[PDB]
Amino acid sequence: PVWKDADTTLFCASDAKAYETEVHNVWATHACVPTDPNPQEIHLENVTENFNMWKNNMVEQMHEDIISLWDQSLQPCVVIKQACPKISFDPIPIHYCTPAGYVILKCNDKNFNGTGPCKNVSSVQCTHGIKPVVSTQLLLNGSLAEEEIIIRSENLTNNAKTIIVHLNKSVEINCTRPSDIRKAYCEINGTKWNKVLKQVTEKLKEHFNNKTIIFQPPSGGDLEITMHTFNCRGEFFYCNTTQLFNNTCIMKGCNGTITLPCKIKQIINMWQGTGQAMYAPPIDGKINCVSNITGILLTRDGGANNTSNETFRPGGGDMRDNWRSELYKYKVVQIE
Ligand SMILES: N=C(N)NCCCCC(=O)NCCN1C[C@H](NC(=O)C(=O)Nc2ccc(Cl)cc2)CCC12CCCCC2
Ligand SMILES: *[C@@H]1O[C@H](CO)[C@@H](O)[C@H](O)[C@H]1NC(C)=O
Ligand SMILES: *[C@@H]1O[C@H](CO)[C@@H](O)[C@H](O)[C@H]1NC(C)=O
Ligand SMILES: *[C@@H]1O[C@H](CO)[C@@H](O)[C@H](O)[C@H]1NC(C)=O
Ligand SMILES: *[C@@H]1O[C@H](CO)[C@@H](O)[C@H](O)[C@H]1NC(C)=O
Ligand SMILES: *[C@@H]1O[C@H](CO)[C@@H](O)[C@H](O)[C@H]1NC(C)=O
Ligand SMILES: *[C@@H]1O[C@H](CO)[C@@H](O)[C@H](O)[C@H]1NC(C)=O
Ligand SMILES: *[C@@H]1O[C@H](CO)[C@@H](O)[C@H](O)[C@H]1NC(C)=O
Ligand SMILES: *[C@@H]1O[C@H](CO)[C@@H](O)[C@H](O)[C@H]1NC(C)=O
Ligand SMILES: *[C@@H]1O[C@H](CO)[C@@H](O)[C@H](O)[C@H]1NC(C)=O
Ligand SMILES: *[C@@H]1O[C@H](CO)[C@@H](O)[C@H](O)[C@H]1NC(C)=O
Repeated sequence: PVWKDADTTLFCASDAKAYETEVHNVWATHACVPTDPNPQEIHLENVTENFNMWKNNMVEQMHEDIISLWDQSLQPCVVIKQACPKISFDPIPIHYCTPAGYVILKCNDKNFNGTGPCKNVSSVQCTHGIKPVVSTQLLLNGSLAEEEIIIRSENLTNNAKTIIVHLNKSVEINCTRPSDIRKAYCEINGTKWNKVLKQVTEKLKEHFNNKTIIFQPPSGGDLEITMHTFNCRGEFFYCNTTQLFNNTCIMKGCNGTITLPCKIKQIINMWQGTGQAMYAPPIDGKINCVSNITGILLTRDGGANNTSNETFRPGGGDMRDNWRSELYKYKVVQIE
C-alpha cells in the first residue's frame, strides 16, 4: 500500500507496426514503447478512494500528446507554404503508464459518474487501449458503459459546462463518398438511434427532476461546433446532425435509415487553436468510414429553471472532454 494523490510526467505504449505508415503507428514507434507483454492489475481489498475527471491531469497530459501527433503528422498546404501529400490515417489504441515511484488507480465500480469516490478500486501500471479520435458532437470509437447510461458533468447545474452521455449501446454510423467530389453522406440506423435516444431522455429527466427534456440543433457558431466534424481517412467531414436531434420522433412513421448530408471541407479551423488551415482535394474513389457512436457532447443553455422544459443542443470543440470520457476511471497516485 501507501500512496498519495500526485502528478508526474507519464509515458505511453502501443501495438504499433514499424512497417506501416498509418501515421498513428509511424508516430507510436518513435514516441511510444511496446505494449506490456504480461500485464497484471491488482485489486485492493476493502479500500475506497476519491476520483474526479475534471481536475485530473492525465487528460491534460494526453491532450499534449494528440496535439503533437497532429502537428507532426498530417500537414497542410497553407506565410506558410508547404507540400500537402495525401497520407494514410487510422487511429490505434495507446496505453498510458506511470514511471517509477507512481502507479495508476482504476475505478471499476459498475456505474460511477466520474466525480466522487469509488469502492472497487484496482491498481494498474498502464491504462488501456484508448483510441485518439478527434471528433465533435458525437464521440466515436470509444469504450462503452458496462451497466446503464450515465450523464457526466462537472457542475450539472451550470449552463456552460459540457455534458457527456456515456452510452451502454454502440450505435453504428456509416459515412461514405463514392464516385462535386466532396459531396458525402452518413447513413445511421434510425431505429437503433431513437431507441437509444428515448433512453437518453429518460436519464436526463432522472437528473433534472421529471422535467420535459427537449433536444434542439445548435444555436449558432462555426461549422466545427455546429456540424459533426470527424476525420475519415485523412478527409474532414461535416455532417448536418439535424435529423439526429428531433424530439418529434420520440406509433410514429419515422424509423428506418437516417441519411445525413455531409461535405468534405478543405478549409478547417484547427482544434489546437491559433488559425485555420487548408488541405487538398479528396482521393479519387470511395472514401468511407464505419464508426461506433458511444458518447454524446451536449451543452444545455440556461434560462429555464422556471419553465417546465430544458433544451439540450449538441456541442464540443474543446477536444479535452473527448479524452475525459475515457480516462475518467483512472488516477495517477504516487507511492508516498
Ligand atoms: N477565442 C475564441 N475564438 N473564442 C470564441 C470560441 C469559443 C467557443 C469554444 O471555446 N469552443 C471550444 C474550443 N474551441 C474549439 C474549436 N474546435 C474546432 O474547430 C474543431 O474541433 N475542428 C475539428 C474537429 C474535428 C476534426 Cl476531425 C477536425 C477539425 C476551435 C478552438 C476553440 C478554442 C478556443 C478558440 C476557438 C474555439
Ligand atoms: C470489481 O470490478 C471487477 C472488474 O471490473 C469485477 O470483477 C467486479 O465488478 C468487481 N469485483 C469484485 C471482487 O469486487
Ligand atoms: C455524481 O455522484 C456524486 C456522488 O458521489 C453526486 O454528489 C453528484 O451530484 C453526481 N453528479 C452527477 C452529474 O450525476
Ligand atoms: C442501458 O441502460 C438502460 C437504463 O435506463 C437500460 O434500460 C437498458 O436496458 C440498457 N441497455 C443495455 C444494452 O445494457
Ligand atoms: C455544483 O453542483 C454540485 C452538485 O451538488 C454542488 O454541490 C456544487 O456546490 C455546485 N457548485 C456551485 C458553485 O453551485
Ligand atoms: C463497435 O461496437 C461493437 C460492439 O458494440 C464492437 O464489437 C466493435 O469492435 C466496435 N467497432 C469498433 C471499430 O470499435
Ligand atoms: C456503409 O454504406 C455503404 C454505402 O452506403 C455500403 O456499401 C456499406 O456496405 C455500408 N457498411 C455498413 C457496415 O453499413
Ligand atoms: C437497425 O437495427 C435493428 C435492430 O433493432 C435491425 O433489425 C435493423 O435491420 C437495422 N436497420 C438498419 C437500416 O440498420
Ligand atoms: C418522476 O415521476 C415518476 C412517476 O411519474 C416517479 O416514479 C419518479 O420518482 C419521479 N422522478 C423524478 C426525478 O421526479
Ligand atoms: C442543416 O439542414 C437544415 C435543414 O434540414 C438547415 O435548416 C440548416 O441550416 C443546416 N445547417 C447548416 C449548418 O447548414
Ligand atoms: C473507427 O474504427 C474503424 C475500424 O477501426 C475505422 O475504420 C474508422 O475509420 C474509425 N472511425 C474514425 C472516426 O476514426
